[PDB]
Amino acid sequence: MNVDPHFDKFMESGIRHVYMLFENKSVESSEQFYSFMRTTYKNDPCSSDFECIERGAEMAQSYARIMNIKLE
Amino acid sequence: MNVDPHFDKFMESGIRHVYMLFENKSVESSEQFYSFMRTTYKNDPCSSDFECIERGAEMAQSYARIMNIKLE
Amino acid sequence: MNVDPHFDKFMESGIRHVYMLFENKSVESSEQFYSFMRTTYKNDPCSSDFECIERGAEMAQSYARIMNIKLE
Amino acid sequence: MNVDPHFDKFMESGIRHVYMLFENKSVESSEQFYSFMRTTYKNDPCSSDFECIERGAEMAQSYARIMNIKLE
Amino acid sequence: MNVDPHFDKFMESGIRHVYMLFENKSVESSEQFYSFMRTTYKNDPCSSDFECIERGAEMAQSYARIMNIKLE
Amino acid sequence: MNVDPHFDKFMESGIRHVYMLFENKSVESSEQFYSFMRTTYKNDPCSSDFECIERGAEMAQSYARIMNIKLE
Amino acid sequence: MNVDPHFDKFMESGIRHVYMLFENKSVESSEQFYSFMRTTYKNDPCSSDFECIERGAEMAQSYARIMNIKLE
Amino acid sequence: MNVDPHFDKFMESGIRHVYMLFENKSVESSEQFYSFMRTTYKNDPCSSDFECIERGAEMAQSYARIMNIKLE
Amino acid sequence: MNVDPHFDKFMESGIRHVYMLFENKSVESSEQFYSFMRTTYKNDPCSSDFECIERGAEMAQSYARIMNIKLE
Amino acid sequence: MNVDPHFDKFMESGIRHVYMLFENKSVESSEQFYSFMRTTYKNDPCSSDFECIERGAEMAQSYARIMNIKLE
Amino acid sequence: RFESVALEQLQIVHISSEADFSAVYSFRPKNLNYFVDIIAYEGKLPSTISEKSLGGYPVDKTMDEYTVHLNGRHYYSNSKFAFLPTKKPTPEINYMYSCPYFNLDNIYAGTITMYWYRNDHISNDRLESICAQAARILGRAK
Amino acid sequence: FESVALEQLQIVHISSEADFSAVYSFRPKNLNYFVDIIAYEGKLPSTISEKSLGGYPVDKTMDEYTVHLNGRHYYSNSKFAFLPTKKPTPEINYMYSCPYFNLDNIYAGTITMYWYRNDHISNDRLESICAQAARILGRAK
Amino acid sequence: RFESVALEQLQIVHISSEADFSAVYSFRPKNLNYFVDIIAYEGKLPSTISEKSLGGYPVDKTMDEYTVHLNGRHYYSNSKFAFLPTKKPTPEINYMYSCPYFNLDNIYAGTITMYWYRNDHISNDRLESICAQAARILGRAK
Amino acid sequence: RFESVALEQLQIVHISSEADFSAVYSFRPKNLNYFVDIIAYEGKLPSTISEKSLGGYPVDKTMDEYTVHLNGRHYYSNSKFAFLPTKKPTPEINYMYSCPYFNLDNIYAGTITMYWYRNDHISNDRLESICAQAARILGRAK
Amino acid sequence: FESVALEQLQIVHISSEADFSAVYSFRPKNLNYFVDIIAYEGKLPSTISEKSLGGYPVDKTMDEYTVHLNGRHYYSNSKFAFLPTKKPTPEINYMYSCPYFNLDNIYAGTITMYWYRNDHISNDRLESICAQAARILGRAK
Amino acid sequence: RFESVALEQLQIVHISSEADFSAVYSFRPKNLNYFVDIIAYEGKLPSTISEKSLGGYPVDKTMDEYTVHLNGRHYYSNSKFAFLPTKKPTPEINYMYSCPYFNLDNIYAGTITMYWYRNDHISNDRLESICAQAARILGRAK
Amino acid sequence: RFESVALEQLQIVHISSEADFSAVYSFRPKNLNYFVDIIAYEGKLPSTISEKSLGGYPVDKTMDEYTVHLNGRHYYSNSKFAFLPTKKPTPEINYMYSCPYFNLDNIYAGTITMYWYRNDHISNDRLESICAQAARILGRAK
Amino acid sequence: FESVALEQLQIVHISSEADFSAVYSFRPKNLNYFVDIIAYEGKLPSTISEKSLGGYPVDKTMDEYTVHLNGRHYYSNSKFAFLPTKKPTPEINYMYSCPYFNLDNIYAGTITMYWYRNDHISNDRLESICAQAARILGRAK
Amino acid sequence: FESVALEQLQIVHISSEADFSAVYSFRPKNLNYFVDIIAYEGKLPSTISEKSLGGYPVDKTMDEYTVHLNGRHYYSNSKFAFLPTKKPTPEINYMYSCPYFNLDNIYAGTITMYWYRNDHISNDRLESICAQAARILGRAK
Repeated sequence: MNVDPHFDKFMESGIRHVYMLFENKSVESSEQFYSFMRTTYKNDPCSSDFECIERGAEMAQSYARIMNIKLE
Repeated sequence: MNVDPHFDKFMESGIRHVYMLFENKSVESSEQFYSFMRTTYKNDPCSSDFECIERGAEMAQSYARIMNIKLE
Repeated sequence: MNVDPHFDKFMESGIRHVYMLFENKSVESSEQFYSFMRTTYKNDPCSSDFECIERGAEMAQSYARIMNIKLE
Repeated sequence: MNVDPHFDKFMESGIRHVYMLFENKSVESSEQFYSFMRTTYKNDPCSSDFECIERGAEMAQSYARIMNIKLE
Repeated sequence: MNVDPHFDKFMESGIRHVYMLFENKSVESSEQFYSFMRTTYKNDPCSSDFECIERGAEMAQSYARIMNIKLE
Repeated sequence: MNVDPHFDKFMESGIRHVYMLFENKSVESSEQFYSFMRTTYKNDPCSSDFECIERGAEMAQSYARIMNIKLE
Repeated sequence: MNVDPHFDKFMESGIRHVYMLFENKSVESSEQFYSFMRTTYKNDPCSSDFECIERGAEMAQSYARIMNIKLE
Repeated sequence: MNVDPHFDKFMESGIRHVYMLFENKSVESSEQFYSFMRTTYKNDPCSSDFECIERGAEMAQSYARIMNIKLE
Repeated sequence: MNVDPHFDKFMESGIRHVYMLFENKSVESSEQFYSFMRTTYKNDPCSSDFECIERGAEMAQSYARIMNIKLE
Repeated sequence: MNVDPHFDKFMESGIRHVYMLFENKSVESSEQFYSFMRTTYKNDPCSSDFECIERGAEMAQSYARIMNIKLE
Repeated sequence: RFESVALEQLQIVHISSEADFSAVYSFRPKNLNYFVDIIAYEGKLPSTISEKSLGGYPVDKTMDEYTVHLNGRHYYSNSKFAFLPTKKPTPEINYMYSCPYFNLDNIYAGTITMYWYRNDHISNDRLESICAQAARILGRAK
Repeated sequence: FESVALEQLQIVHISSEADFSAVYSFRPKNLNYFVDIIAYEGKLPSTISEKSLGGYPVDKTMDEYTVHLNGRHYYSNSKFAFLPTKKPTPEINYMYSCPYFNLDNIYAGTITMYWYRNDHISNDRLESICAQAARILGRAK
Repeated sequence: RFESVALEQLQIVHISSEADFSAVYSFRPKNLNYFVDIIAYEGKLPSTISEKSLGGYPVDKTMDEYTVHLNGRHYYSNSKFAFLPTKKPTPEINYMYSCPYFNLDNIYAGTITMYWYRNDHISNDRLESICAQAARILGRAK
Repeated sequence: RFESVALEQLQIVHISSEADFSAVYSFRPKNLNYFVDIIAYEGKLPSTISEKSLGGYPVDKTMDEYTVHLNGRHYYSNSKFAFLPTKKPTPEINYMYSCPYFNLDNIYAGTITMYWYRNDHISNDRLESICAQAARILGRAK
Repeated sequence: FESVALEQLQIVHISSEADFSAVYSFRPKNLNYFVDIIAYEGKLPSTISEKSLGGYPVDKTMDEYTVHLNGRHYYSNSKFAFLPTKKPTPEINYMYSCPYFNLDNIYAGTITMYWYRNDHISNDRLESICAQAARILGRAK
Repeated sequence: RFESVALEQLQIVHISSEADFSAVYSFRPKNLNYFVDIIAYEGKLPSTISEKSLGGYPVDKTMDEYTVHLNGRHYYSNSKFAFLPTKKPTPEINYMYSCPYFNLDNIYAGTITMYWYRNDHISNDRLESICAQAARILGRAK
Repeated sequence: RFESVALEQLQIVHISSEADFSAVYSFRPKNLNYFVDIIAYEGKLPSTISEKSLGGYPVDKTMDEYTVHLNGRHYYSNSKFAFLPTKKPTPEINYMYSCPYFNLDNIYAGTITMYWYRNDHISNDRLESICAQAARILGRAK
Repeated sequence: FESVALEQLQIVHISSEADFSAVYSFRPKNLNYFVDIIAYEGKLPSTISEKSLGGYPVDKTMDEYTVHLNGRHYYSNSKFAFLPTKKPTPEINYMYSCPYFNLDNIYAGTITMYWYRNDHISNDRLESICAQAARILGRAK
Repeated sequence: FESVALEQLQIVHISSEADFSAVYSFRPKNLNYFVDIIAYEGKLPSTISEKSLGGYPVDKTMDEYTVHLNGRHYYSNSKFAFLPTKKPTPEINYMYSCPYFNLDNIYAGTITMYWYRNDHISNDRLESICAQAARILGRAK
C-alpha cells in the first residue's frame, strides 16, 4: 500500500487494542473512529514504531473512554 | 499497493515499453495515456502476468500509432 | 388505477413490509425509494402476484440494507 | 383509475352521445374535443351522475353544432 | 459521391416516395426526417439495391404515420 | 463526388506530379501539402482542365522547392 | 486598531445603543446593519467624538424603524 | 491594531535590523520580504518578546544573505 | 484623421514621451494605457496644442508611476 | 482620415454625380446607397483616380436607374 | 427514441408471430385513455379500417380486453376487437392476440396486437413469450 | 455566411437586372438531399411562398446538378430544379445559375437569377456577375 | 442614453444662447461621415428645409466648417451652412455658430449648431463656453 | 448505479453457484481498507453473525485472503473467514470461495463470496468463471 | 475553513474533556464588531440556542479581547465575553480560550472550552490542546 | 471512442479471419479522400512497407477497389493493393480481402483489410460476414 | 477607478493649497501598514528623495503622525516627515501638513500630504477643509 | 480573421520566397496608435522576439504610413516603421509591404515581407502577391 | 494547494541554501504512475527544461520510492528517481528529499533539494526543514 506508514501503524494499533473491542460495530462507529484518529495523527504525526503503537492505542483508548463507547 | 495486480502489470508494461519513449511528456499526455489504458483494460481485463505484460505493451504501441504520437 | 398491476404489487409489498419501517420518512427518502423500486422492476419485471409480492419485499429490504437506511 | 369521477362521467357522456358520431375522427379531432370538455368542466364541475351525464352530452352537442362537426 | 450507396438508395427512396408528399416542407421537417432515416439505417443497414429501396420507402411511410405528419 | 471539379483537377495534378515523389510521406506532410494547395486554389480558382493541371503541378513544385522537401 | 476613529465611534454607538436590542441577531442581520452604517457614514462622515456617537445612535435607531426590525 | 502581536514583534524586528538597511527599496523588495517573513513565522510562530525579536532579526538576516541583497 | 485633435495630441504626447519607454509592451499594456488616457481626457479635456501635449506627457508619467510600470 | 483612398474616391464620385440628385433623401436612402456602394467596391476594388471616379459614377447611376430612384 | 423502438419491436413481433396484420396501439391523454391510435402497423389492413381512420378512436374501457390487461394478462379473442378503430364487425379476422405495455411511469399506455385472417396460428405460449419481450422493451422507451 | 449571401445577392440582383434572384443552400453537408432558399431579391414566383422556402428535395439527376458538378454555369427556359415547388411555373421565361463550393471544396449551393420578362442581358455578362459572387460565397464558409 | 442627453443639451444650448433655431447634427456611417442628419432641433425651421428633409444629406468635407472642427476650433459664418440639408441659399439666416462633438472613441461625430435670423446675438466668448460645455457632455454619452 | 449492479450480480452468483449463503463485502475508507461491510447477501445468515453486525468490521490485512486477492487469485478455504464479521469460529461453514473486485480507479474495493453449509459444492473451475464475470461487471459500476 | 474548524474542535473537545466547546469567528474582517459560533461540540448552555449562534456584538473592552491581543490565553470562572447572550449563565463553572490569527496575521476568532462541572484538566494541558488547534486554524484562511 | 472501437474490431477481424496481416485504413481529408493512413494493424508487416511509412499515402481513386467499395461490394485480389502505402509490387502477398466502412455522416471513410502471405484462406462467404459486422460497428463509432 | 481619483484629488489639493510639493502616500500590506509608497506627487521632489526611491519605505508607527491620524486629526510639522522615504533630514522643507484617508473597509490606508519649501503657507483652517474634502473622496474610491 | 491572416500569409511567404513575413494589425480601431504582429512566417529578426510582438507605438509620420494611405505599396532598404523594435536592425536588406483596409473601409494593418539576403523577386511579382492577400484580408473583418 | 507548495518551497529553498529545489506531485491519485514538478526554486538542471516538467514515469523499484514508503527521508549523490529526465545529470552533487502524504494518508509527492556545489548543510538541519514543510503540505489537500 502507498499509505503513510506511521499513520498506518498508529491506526492499526488503535484498531487492534481498542476498536476491536467495541460492542456495537457499525458503519457509523467505524467512520467516527477513523475521523478522530485521522485528525489526531495529522495534527502531530508520530515518527517511530514504538511511538505510533503507543500513541495509537492511548488515543483510541481515550476516545472510547471519553465518548463512553461500550466495550466487550 | 491495494492495486489490481493485472491492471498494474498491464499499465507498467505500457509505461516501460512505450510511454517512456514519448517525445513530449506532459500532464496532458500522461492523463490521456492512462485514460486509454484504464478503459481498455476494464473492457477486457487480462488475467495472468505474461498475458498482461504482452497486452499492455501492444496496446500502448497501438495507442501511440493510432494517435500519431511522436516517439523516441 | 391504470397502473401496471405487477409493478403495483411489487411496490406495495416494498412499502408495506419495509418502507413503513423507515425511521426518517421524507419527500427525499420516498423519492429515492420509488426511484430504486421503479428501475429495479423495469430491468426485470415480475409477472405474477405472489412473485411480485415476494420480490418487492426482498428488494426493498436489500435497498434499505445497501443504503444503510435506519429502520424501525 | 384515480380520475375525478365527475369529470369522467361528464367526458364519457360526451364521448358516447356525440364524439362517437364524428365522421372524421383523428388525433386532432380528439385533442380538440378533450380540450373543450376539460375546460368546460373545470370552470364549473358537475357534482352528480345525472348532472354530469346531462351536461356532458349537452356541452359536447353544442361543441359539435357550433364547430360544424360532420356527424354520422 | 463518396456516399454509402446503400444508405443513399434507402434515403432517396424515402425522399422520392414519401418526403416529397409532405404538406409542410421546412428546414426542420427535412432535418427531423434525415435524422430518423440516418439512425434507422445505421441500426440495421440494408445491403442490396431493391432491399434498400423497399425498406427506405416503408420506413419513411412508417415515420410519417407515427409522427402524424400531414401528406399530399 | 460532390467536389469542386476544378479544385479536384488542380489537387490531383499536384499529387500525381509532385506529392507522389515526396521521400518522407506522413500525416503531417499530407496535411501541410493540402493546406497550401487549398488556399492557393481558393485565392484564384483555375477554370479549365489545362489551367488546373498546369497550375496544380507548377504550384506543388514551387511548394516542394521552396520548403526544401526531399523528393525521390 | 488601524480603524477610522470616527467611523468606529459611529458604529460602536449604533451597536451599543440599538443593535444590542435586536430581538433576532444573526449573521444576516449584523451584515445588513453594518452595510447600512458603513454606507451612511461614508456618504457624510462625522468628525468629532460626541457628534459621531450621537449620529451613530440616531442612525441605528432610524435604521431599525425604517426596516421594521423588532427590538428588545 | 488587531494584529497577531508575536508576528508583529517578529516582523518589526526584521524591518528594524535588516530591511531598513536594504540599499534598493521598492514595492517589489518589500513584497518579497513580507512574503518570506509571513510564511517563516506561520510555519513555527514565536511566542515571547525575546524569541520574536531574536528570530525576526536572524531570519531577515539569513534572507538578505542568501538572496544577496545589497545592504547600506 | 476624423479624430478629436486635442485628444490626439494628448495621446501622442503620452505615447512619445512615456509609453515608448515601457519595458514590456504588449496588447494588454497598450490597451490599459489607452483606456486610462481616453478616460482621463474625457473627464477633463484639454483645449489647446501645448496644453494637450504637456498634460498628456504628465498624465502618462503619472500613470506609469501609480501602476508601478517598468520603464526604459 | 484613415479611409481606403480608392473607396473614398469611388464613394465621393457616386455621391457627387448621383446621390446628390436624389429627390427624397433620408436616413434610409443614404443607408441603402452606402450598402450597395460598399459591397460593389469590396468585390472588385478600383485602383486609380480615373477608374474610381468613373466606376463610382457609373455604378451609382446604375443603382439609381435599376432601383427607379427619383432624381432632381 | 420511442418511435424507433415501437417500429423495431412491431417488426420483430410481426415476423416472429407469423401474423397477417400487427399493430401498436397508443392511448391518449396520458393516464386517462379516452382515445386510442394505431401508431404503426405491419401487414395488410383489415377491410373495415383505412389509413385515414387510424387516429382518435374512443376507448370503451368496459371492453374486457381493457380489464384483462389491467389484471396482468394478455388477451385473445375470435370476435372482440376493442381498439380496432371501427364499429363494424370484421368477420375476416379469425383471431387476435394482444399484450399491454406500460410506460416508464408504470401507466397502461397501449397494446401490441397480432391478427390472423386464417385459422392457423402458432400456439399461445409462443405468442406470450414474443409479446412479453416486446412489451418489456417498449415499456422502457418512454 | 448569411450576411455575405445577402450582400452578394443584392449586387447580383441589381447588376443582372433580374426580376427575381436567390441564393440556394444544400443540406446536409456533403450529401445535398435538400435545398433551401436562404436569401432572395425581387418578386417571389407565384408558385412559391415565404413559408415554403426550405427543405425542398434535391433530384441530383436534373441537368442543372450535373452541369454544376462539371464546373459550368446553367441556364434554361423551363427547368427550375431547386425552385421549391413541383409545379411548372410557366411565368418564368429564363433562369441562369452558377454553383458555389464551400471552404472544404464541396458543392454547397447556387446563385440563381430569374426573368419573368422575355429580355435579359447576355450570358457573358451574367457569367461574370455570378462567378464573382460565387468565389466570395465559396470562401465565406 | 445618448438621445436623452442630446435633447437635454440642445435645450440648454438653445435657451442659453438665445438663438432663433438650434440643431444637433449627426454623421453616418461611423468614422466615414458621408451623410449628416438633423436629429433634434429647437425653434423655428429655416424656410429652406422641412421636417421631411432632415436626414441623409451628403457631407461635403471640403466645406471649411468640417476642416475648422477637425483643427480644434468652433466655426461661425454669416453665409456658409455646410450641413444644413439644402443646396439653396438661405439668406434669412444672418449668423451661425457651431461646435463639433467627438464620441467616446474620440471620432468626429456631429455638431451642435445655433442660428440667428436677426442681427443681434450674444458674444462669441459666451457662445464658446455654452457650446464647449454641451459638446463635452454629449461626447461622453455614446 | 453501483448498488443495483451489486444486487444483480450477487443474485446471479448465488443462483449459478448453488451456494447456501452469498455476500458482497465492501472496504472503507477508499484505498485504505481498515473496515469491511456486508452490503448485500443472499441465502441464510450464518448463526455467528446477525443483521445488526454487518457493518464496520475491522480488516485484518494479514489474513491470507487479503494477500491472495492482491496477488491476482481467487481464495477458498474450509475454515478461514477473514471478513465475516465475527471473531468466533463458525464451524457450520464447510467451504468458502471468494473473488476480489477492483473499482474504476483499479483499487481493491471488496469481495464477492460464496459459502456452503454442506460438503458438496460445484467445482472450482465453474466457481472461478462465475465469480470472475460478476467481479468484472461490478468493477465497472463505480 | 469550516471543515477544518469542525475537525479541530472535535479533537479539542475530546482531548480537553470539556462539557461544551466552540469555535468563534469575528466579522467583518479586520474590524471584529460581531462574533459567531461557527462550530460547537457538547451540550449548548441553557442561555443560548441554535437559532441565536450568530451576529453577537463584540465588546472589545472585555478582558478576554485585550488578553488575546497580548497573545495570551484567557480563562475565567464568570466572564463569557463572546458567548452570544447578555445573561450571566451561572451554570458555567470555567471557560478557557485561545485566540487564532488568520493568514493575514489578524485576530480572527477563538477556540473555547467550557465546563459545567467543577473539575477540569490543568491549564498547562489546555494550553497545548488550544495552541495546536489555533496554529492549524490560523493557516486555514 | 473511435480509436478503441477500431482496435477492438481489427483484433476480432484478424483472429476470426486467420489472416496473416490485417489493417484499418482511414482516408483524409473528410469527404475528399486524397490521402490514406494505416491507423492500426495486426500481424506481420509486409516487407515493402515500414512503421515509418504508414501515413499520408496518396489515394488513387481510379484503382478499382475504390470504385467497387462505392458500388456497395467488398473487394478482393491476388495482386492489386490500392492503399498499401508502397508503389512497389509486393508479391509476398497472395490474397487481400477488404470491406469499406462509412462514418456516421454516411461518407466513405476507410477500409478494413485482411492479407494472406500463404495460399490457403477461409472462404469469401465467411470473410464477408466477418468484415460486414466489423464495418457496421466501426461505422457507428464516428 | 482609485488611481484616477487619487491623481485628480492630488491635483486639486496641490493647486488649492499652493504647496510646493504634494504627495499621496499608500500603506501596504492592507490592515498591516509595514511599508509606505509615494504613489503620486505634484511639484518638485525634495532633494533627499528620488524617483527611484518612492516605493517600499518602512513605516515607523511610533512616529506621532501615525498616532495623530489614528486619533482623528490632521498632522503638521516643521521638521518631522514620517513617511517621506529617506532617513536623512530634509531641512529644505519648512512645513508639512497631512491628513489620513481611510478605505471603504474603514482602514487607515494612506495620507494626502502637502509640503512647503518657503515660510509662507495658507492658514491651517483652509488646509483642513482642502484635505478633508479630498480624503472623503479618496476614501470612497477603494 | 486570425485564421484567414495565417492562411493568407503562408501563401504570401511561399510565393514571395521571403525570409520573414508578417501580418500587422492596428489598434484601437480607426485610431491606429499601436501595431501588433498577429501572424508571421520564417525566422524572426534578431532585434525582436516572441514576447514582444504586440503593442508597438505607431508613428504616423513615417513614410510607410503616408504611402499606404495614398493607396500604394511600400518598399525600403532601411525603414521598418511597424517592426516592433526601436533598433535599426541592419540584418534586413529589403522590406515590401501593402496595406489592407477592413470592411468599414479603414486602414487596418499591413502584409509585409522581409529579406535578409540581397536578392528578391521583382516588385511587380510582389505587388500581385500582396494585393491578392490584401483584398481577401480586407473582407474578413 | 499550489499556493501552499510555492510558499513552503520558498522557505525550504532559502533555509536549506540549496541550488535547486522542487515539489514533486504524483498522479493518478493512489496509483502514482507519473510524477510532475509543480513548483521549483533556483536554477533548473541542464538536463531538464520548463516544457518537460510534467508526466514523467515513476519507477517504484527505485530506492527513493521504497525509502519514502518506509517513512524516511532520502539522499544520494547520483540517483534522481523523479527528476524528469532519463539522462544521468552529473552536474548534481547531492539530493535530499522527504515524502509528503495527503489528507487521505497516501504518499502524494516529495519535497526535494539539490546541490550543484560540493558543500551542503547537515542532514540533521535538512531533516527539520523538510519535515516542517511536509507536515504542512500534507494537510493542504
